[PDB]
Amino acid sequence: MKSVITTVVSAADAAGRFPSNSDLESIQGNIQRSAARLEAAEKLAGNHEAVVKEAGDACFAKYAYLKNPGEAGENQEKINKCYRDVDHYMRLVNYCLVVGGTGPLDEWGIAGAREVYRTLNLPTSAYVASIAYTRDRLCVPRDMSAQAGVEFSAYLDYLINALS
Amino acid sequence: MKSVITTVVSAADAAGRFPSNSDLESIQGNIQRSAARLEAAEKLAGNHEAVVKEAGDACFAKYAYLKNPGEAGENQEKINKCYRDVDHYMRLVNYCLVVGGTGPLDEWGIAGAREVYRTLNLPTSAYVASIAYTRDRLCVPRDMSAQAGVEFSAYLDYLINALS
Amino acid sequence: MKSVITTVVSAADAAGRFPSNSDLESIQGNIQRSAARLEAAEKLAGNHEAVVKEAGDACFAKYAYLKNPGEAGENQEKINKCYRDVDHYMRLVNYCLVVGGTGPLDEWGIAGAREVYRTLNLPTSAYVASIAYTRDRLCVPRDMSAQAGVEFSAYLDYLINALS
Amino acid sequence: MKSVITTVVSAADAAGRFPSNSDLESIQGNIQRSAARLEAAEKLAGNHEAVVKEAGDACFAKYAYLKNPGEAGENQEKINKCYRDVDHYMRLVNYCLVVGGTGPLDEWGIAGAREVYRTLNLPTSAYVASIAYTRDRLCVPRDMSAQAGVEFSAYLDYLINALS
Amino acid sequence: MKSVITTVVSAADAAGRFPSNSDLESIQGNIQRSAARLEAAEKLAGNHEAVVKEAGDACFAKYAYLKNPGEAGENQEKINKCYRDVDHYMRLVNYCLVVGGTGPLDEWGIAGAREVYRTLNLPTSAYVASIAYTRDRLCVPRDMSAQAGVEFSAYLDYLINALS
Amino acid sequence: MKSVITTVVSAADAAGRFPSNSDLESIQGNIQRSAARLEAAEKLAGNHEAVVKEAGDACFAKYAYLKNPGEAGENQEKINKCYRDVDHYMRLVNYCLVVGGTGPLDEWGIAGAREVYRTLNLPTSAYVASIAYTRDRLCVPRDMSAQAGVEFSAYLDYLINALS
Amino acid sequence: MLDAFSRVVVNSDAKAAYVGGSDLQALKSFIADGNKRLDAVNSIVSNASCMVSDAVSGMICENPGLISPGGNCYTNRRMAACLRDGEIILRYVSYALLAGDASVLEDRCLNGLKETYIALGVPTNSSIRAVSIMKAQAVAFITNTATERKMSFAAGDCTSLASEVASYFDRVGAAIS
Amino acid sequence: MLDAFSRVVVNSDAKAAYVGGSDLQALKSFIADGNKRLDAVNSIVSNASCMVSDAVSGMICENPGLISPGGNCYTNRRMAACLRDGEIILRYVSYALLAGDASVLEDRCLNGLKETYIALGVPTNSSIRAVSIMKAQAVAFITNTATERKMSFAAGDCTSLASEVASYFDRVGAAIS
Amino acid sequence: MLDAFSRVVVNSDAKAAYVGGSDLQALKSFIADGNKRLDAVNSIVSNASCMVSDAVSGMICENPGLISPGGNCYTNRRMAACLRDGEIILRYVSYALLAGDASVLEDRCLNGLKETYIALGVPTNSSIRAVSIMKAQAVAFITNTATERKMSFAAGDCTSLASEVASYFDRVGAAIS
Amino acid sequence: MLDAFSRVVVNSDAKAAYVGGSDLQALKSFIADGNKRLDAVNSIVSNASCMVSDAVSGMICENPGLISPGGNCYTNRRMAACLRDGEIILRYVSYALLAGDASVLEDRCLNGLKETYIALGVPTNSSIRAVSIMKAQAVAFITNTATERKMSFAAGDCTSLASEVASYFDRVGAAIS
Amino acid sequence: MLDAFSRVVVNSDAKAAYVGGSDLQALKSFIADGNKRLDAVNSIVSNASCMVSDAVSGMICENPGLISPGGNCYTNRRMAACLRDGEIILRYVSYALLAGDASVLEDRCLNGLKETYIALGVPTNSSIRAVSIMKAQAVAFITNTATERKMSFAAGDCTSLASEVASYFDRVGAAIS
Amino acid sequence: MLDAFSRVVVNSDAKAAYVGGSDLQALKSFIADGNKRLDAVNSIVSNASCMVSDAVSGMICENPGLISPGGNCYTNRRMAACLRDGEIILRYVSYALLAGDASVLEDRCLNGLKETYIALGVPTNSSIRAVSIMKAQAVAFITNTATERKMSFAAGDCTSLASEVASYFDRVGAAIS
Repeated sequence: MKSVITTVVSAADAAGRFPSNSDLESIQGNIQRSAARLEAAEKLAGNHEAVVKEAGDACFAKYAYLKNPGEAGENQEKINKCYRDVDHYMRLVNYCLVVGGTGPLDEWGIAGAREVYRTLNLPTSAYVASIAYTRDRLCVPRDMSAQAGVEFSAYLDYLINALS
Repeated sequence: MKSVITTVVSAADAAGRFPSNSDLESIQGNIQRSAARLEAAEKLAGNHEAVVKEAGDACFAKYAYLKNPGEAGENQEKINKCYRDVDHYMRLVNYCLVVGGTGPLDEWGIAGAREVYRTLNLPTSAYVASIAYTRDRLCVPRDMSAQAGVEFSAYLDYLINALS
Repeated sequence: MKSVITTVVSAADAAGRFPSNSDLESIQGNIQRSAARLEAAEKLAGNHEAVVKEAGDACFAKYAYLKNPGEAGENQEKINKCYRDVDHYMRLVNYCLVVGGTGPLDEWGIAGAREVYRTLNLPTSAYVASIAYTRDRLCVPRDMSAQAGVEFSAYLDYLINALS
Repeated sequence: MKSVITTVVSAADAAGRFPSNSDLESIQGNIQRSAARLEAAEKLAGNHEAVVKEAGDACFAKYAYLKNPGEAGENQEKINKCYRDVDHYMRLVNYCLVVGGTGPLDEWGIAGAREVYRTLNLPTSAYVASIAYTRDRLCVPRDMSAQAGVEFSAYLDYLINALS
Repeated sequence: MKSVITTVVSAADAAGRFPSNSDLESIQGNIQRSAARLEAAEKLAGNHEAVVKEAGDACFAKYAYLKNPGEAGENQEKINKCYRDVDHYMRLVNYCLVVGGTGPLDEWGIAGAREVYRTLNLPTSAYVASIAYTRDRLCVPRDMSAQAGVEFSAYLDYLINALS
Repeated sequence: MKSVITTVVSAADAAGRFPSNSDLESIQGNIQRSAARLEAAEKLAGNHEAVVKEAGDACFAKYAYLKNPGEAGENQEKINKCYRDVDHYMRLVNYCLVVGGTGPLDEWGIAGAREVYRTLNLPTSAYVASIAYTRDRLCVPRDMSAQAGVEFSAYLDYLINALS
Repeated sequence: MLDAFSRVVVNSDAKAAYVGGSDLQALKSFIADGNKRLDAVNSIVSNASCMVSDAVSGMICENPGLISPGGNCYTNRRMAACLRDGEIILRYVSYALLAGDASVLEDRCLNGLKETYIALGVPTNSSIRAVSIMKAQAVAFITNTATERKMSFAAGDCTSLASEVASYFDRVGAAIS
Repeated sequence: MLDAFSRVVVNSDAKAAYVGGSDLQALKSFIADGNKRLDAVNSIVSNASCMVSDAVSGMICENPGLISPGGNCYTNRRMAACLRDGEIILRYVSYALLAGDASVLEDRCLNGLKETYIALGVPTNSSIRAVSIMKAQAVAFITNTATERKMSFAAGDCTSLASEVASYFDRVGAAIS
Repeated sequence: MLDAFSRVVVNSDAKAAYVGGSDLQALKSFIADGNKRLDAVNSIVSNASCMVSDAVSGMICENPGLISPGGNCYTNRRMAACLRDGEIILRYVSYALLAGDASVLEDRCLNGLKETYIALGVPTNSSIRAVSIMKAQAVAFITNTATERKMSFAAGDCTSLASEVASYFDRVGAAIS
Repeated sequence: MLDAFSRVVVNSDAKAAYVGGSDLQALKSFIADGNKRLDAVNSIVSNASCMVSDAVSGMICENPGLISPGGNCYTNRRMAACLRDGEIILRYVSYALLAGDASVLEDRCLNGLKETYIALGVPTNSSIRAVSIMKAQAVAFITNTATERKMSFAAGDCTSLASEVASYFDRVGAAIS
Repeated sequence: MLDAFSRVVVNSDAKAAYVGGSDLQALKSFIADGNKRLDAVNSIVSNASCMVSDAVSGMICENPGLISPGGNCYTNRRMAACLRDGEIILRYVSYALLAGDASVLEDRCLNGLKETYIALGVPTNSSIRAVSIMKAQAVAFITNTATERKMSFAAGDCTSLASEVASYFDRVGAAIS
Repeated sequence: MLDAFSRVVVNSDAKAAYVGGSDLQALKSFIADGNKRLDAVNSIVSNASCMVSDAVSGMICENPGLISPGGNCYTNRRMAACLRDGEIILRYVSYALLAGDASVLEDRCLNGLKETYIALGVPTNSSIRAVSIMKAQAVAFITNTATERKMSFAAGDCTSLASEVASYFDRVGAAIS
């Protein structure tokens, strides 16, 4: 699981050498900025039951052709496991918020991205379009501060750049 | 460019050894079956201006949401380069017909498949759906024989299994 | 054990990929030509007790100096194990007839060719001269057909090109 | 030349991947702490002509046997190139101050440490003893602050741990 | 070109290290024994025109069947290049006498031994039989001493063990 | 453990080939010179209790500053394990005398030379100075012969060239 | 490796016997239905991603035990694992079917398979569910008894091929056991 | 490799001079706008696939010469090539921007670049089109003058960063020339 | 590998639960003393060669059994071995202390450690002496209770860090057992 | 690499044209004499060691200049060299004959051949003697005009194969020039 | 590795004792017959291919069990194996004889020898036949009691060398057992 | 490689002539002073670290141009370079002296030496200073005209060895030029 701190111990493995000041101020930035990070995640857990019904149903507003069999949403059980899919999507962006590093992105969303729903015959275009609703869907004086929401935006758009 | 014959000379490179009877009957099967292969490709060149208007417009019958910008078919110039795209699609299946091997599939359609329209923001679901129209769209007593049409089907479905 | 069919599954291992039409007509040549192969081997088993007394004794007509000790044929037990040697020689050319591939040549006559009777102090010049009697010793209207006897010739002369 | 920033671009080479937040707060620590680093180096250049006459002459107070030939300090030209040696010693600790990373330590003082004066017949025990005078020879309310002098101590004692 | 001395400099390359007493007595044995080696080679040059007419014609006494074409000695020009062949045979054993090491054996008689006259259709059995005449054909009180003739025997029988 | 004889069997491993006359006179030099080697080692065992009190105490005459703690000879138990150190020093030069090769030098004094007392904070300058007393401290008409004492000198000065 | 054309040699030279007109009736009637095997195996390459998608989706249908959080196989890295861990053995049973011989699995992909999977901690009940339902779907897919995936063939009997593929499937099903 | 914090050392020890209060006014005013550089570079990682998609699609807009059949770059293997051949240098100019120094391109990705591309036969006019339109889009993208991609910042002047990224772009534009 | 910021995720997704305001009081009070951990760990990198020199010299102090001739560890090749065999685990316990997590030893350096050391024939009583006296010296060295090595800190309580490093030390002390 | 079945594709996509019923009369009449090519090439594998033995022995017949002492090729290491330096190109012209295409020599074995041979100091007059007499013997050996090596064929015309092998031989004969 | 000049050191430092005038009478009388060992070992290198040819031909003389079809060692690949599997240990017993010490076999070629041969399925009765008849021929070959291979020596007693080579032969004969 | 015992063969077979009693007076008088060469070369291995220390210290004596800051060779990495770049050619001229032949330098260490050093930017005037003062010290060191390093020899004439080592030194001195 990659963090910042995991990268510099593996940098000290790649050196095979001692912890110098490569380490000793990356953590002090987390004294400022991970303290400035954590406050979003309570409404991220607080909106987690309701961001699904805007985003996935706006992808139904995007993609509504799904009645025909041989396609993805031919029954409503497929639709409530779409809800189950995107449930763990913002649950994982809750996770790569609180670690900082892209490990829960990489090994847990991106390891198995480029081929999986290709073979499972599902497009990632809705997987990027629901999160494309949540691009600027944030309010930096009003939802939370301007000190972590653009980073929260950077979290789930590195996700989409990985998905694209 | 992979053929059957290319694989067995590289097998004779991987052996570093002489052409034995690993070679000497793979060509004799082409005396039967490549003679039983070539006859489709004249109507494949003969239908090449008309298989596009069934298949790509049936993918417009599949995917018709494209009016909004930020999506793929927001102008008609995108639609006639869809026509230009699938033009070279059945032109390449004309090519991997007449070689037999999957070289013009692999290095010329599959080298650059899994990521290219991912980054170019286009789904391969229509790229498989137009050819999913052309699955059983063939007539083995009536279009051509039953001795190459199932192989022609096998050509462009190995294409889709590669695309999926 | 190398055959034609073994080479193309290992070609599909070297690809790591699916059986395409690299395979699918090498077997159809065996529908023609292995059916045109099998008919020699009954008189090859039928002459197997008598091809030894022509070929090895013609190599005694070639090489008759063997009375002196420190040489190869200094007793008659060496001479009847010469008979035992060439027994398995045409038994192995019966084997690489019916597989087609050179596996029973390679791993079973050629793996251990260049050094073995070098260290066992025996020349391969008689090992090639007895089979050099059996070069054109065949009759393509009369012994068997002209469709497999030249291939039978090609079998045991690839053997000698391997021995030389 | 290793810095912190050099390690994370080579971490992004070892990933072969994009600059995430592995990078993006290691630099912000340099906004605090490299601003809290630079202020020592003017008196380090200001004392650079006088730290030699305390430290190297205290190593003469340590090691004064050097009159005999076949040893190191048998003439005074050896003694003023001792002065020339330690000149570049605190000049290099001025350098690995202002980069932060241990590159000017490693490739420029440690690459060629364990064997060089071994073959040049000089002990590193005086090379560690002069800097062992400069261990606690610092004043954190009085020379400079308590925010970089212990790090300055950590700089030239990682040097000695490398020398030992 | 391998000698004893070449092996120990390459041993000092394989060590990458200094000439110790691995070297320093292998040469002193050549002070004794290469001085005890050189005295044969003048009659080896002195008999060089006459050892051919005993040995190669005793191989004609061994192998006299050569009148038939498709074999080796079908004309007398083949017979005088047999003389030219064995000329350089005892010329090379003159050479690996005076170096001691097996370099002029290995790279100059053995590099290209196992396959060369195999493909050139010539047996090495006469190549070993002429030298098998010269096994005990030596006289240790009478031709030369007993201090180098057994080593001379060891020279050209390592040759035959290499040829076998 | 490297000897001369070990190097030529590993030369016959690096050849993968037979013992020729690369071997067969390196041993005959040991018939002369290892017989001319062994006679020193009885007084080397005979002086072994007294060469320590000249050499290590002359290194105390060299290096007498050791009263201060944080240095090496701050107690007399350090001084009698200096005696224990150099005990095994001339015991190992007794060993690389009687093998000839530098194996008991290399793997048993030099494997772990350049860094060991560096990290254990001890100079090798006294380790070379005590043996620098024993440079010409020998008597070639008078202690032993002139046929092995310069080689004995070469033994323990290759030791110092390794130590430097 | 080995073939049905090769294990007739390995028992022949185990006896030093002939290969010839004693097993030959099986040999020409092997290649009499070679086009029948080709009629089988292009149906197998048609929906291989649908084969492995049906296999993994039915595995979540009557088992929620893998997708339990903190379970065995509940991560997309591990669904990419039984992407691979299904598809490459589907490749290998296609290799056994094209060889006509079961000599290309236990040497090839089951070189101590389940011992490494127990070292990975893979529960065997999930595995035997996976190979069973892929067995039943593959015998449904060699014939033309799909939903509407009705490819064109020459009609007749082909149940020897069903006994062929099931023999490879309980060979792998026992060797994963 | 090297940095703006490092080339101040390499000219200092080229003189055996100090590093200290002579370049220090550039040094503290380097890190005064470090948050401004962070305000720049997260806009760069936002639409990197859109950056390379805009670059390659404009390259087919006013050049059809690559997509000519039998041309240079008309295969999807070669559009996957300038997928890579655009994106990894976008990674590298992001590396030069985070270092604040141009020491991570010509040693890193242009170790004899265009000589190998002429050995690949790549025409330079396509390359200079690619780096110029990616230059103009990247200076459009460090500021908030997009279509509607209006991220939130603290407002003010940031044109020193525009002179920064353009300097890296004609460094690569000359070294590909 | 893993971290204290990561094992809060691995038990969260073991429950499919949140990470958030239930462990958060440990989380902000983790990073409240991050400078305190930095105040600890630069004392650890100060005398690492003195740490391993003290460890090996005390091992010859009350054990002469290794330095017995024909013993286990009586050669300078083997004192170079427990040069390494001490220093790289000192590196690794520094890695566990900077991670704040014990996930970087048994996967990293104790992948079957003592089984290989019994294959090397290393006696365990020497090992438990080595890790114990390095444990007692490391808890003496995280605080400022040295001989005169009195570095400057901000004063106060830091015994949470002593319970931290001792937990890593009996984790390695049990896993070498 | 490439084939006669492949260079019909490389000029087709050089035009973006069809492959089909314009070169097809050459295509079916290529495979009409495929058994004729097989009737040729098993005569070539029959006496390959006799081919290279005839080539090198005729090279000493009307040239004694190589076997001059202190000459170019007068050592058995160098006769083992033109053992190889004949036989592997005999392998390669067999590869060009089985491909029906000259695309497997200059990319394969003549990647700067004679420049390296001039760096080895090989005189070209020996080389052109070698390839010419092996050319004349190979056109004698594809037909049944040997001494008594009279293999059985179906009789008729096969001089298109003679024009085939001679085209490969002056392609290598010019590219060694 | 080790020598007779080395195991006198390994027991000396096992006692911390001298090497000197206690084993010295064995030491000078070791090198007194060093020319006698050289008189032995050049007879061993004289007919090494005859040694291994005699060994394998006698193994087919009173054993036809290996050359049984479908037996253990009935293929020329396996006679090339006991070409090697005889000759390299003949090299190794020559190495033990030139060292004067048995320290170069079980570390060198018998590092778990027969366990790997049972993994190869080699029957031990063939092996003990091979090493015993090569033992009896090697003690016949160190002396001048051959057929007529009568090399010249200085005459006298050399049975110490016969006890030497037989000790190496039952050391390998027990360690293959 | 080659030797003085080998280049007498390479001109002999350049003529197809004998080696024997025409160069033999040089041959026995080569090995008559082989102990004289051994008397030379153990003086060379005595102070090799003193040889290279004298060479590099005199190079800083009358040249301060390398140790100029920002000069060529002013770093300890580059003094470790001409540690190597002196010592390994001292090894190589020891190899030429033990071979008695200059065939082990230009093939061995000067395979395009100075072209790579100009690619490294090494100034040749430093190099010719280095090889000249090491030449003058090595001819001082083969004889017993040191400071007090007075080894014991048998007295007499040995100036043939001085002409030997100087010939190797201007061979390397010209080939570095």
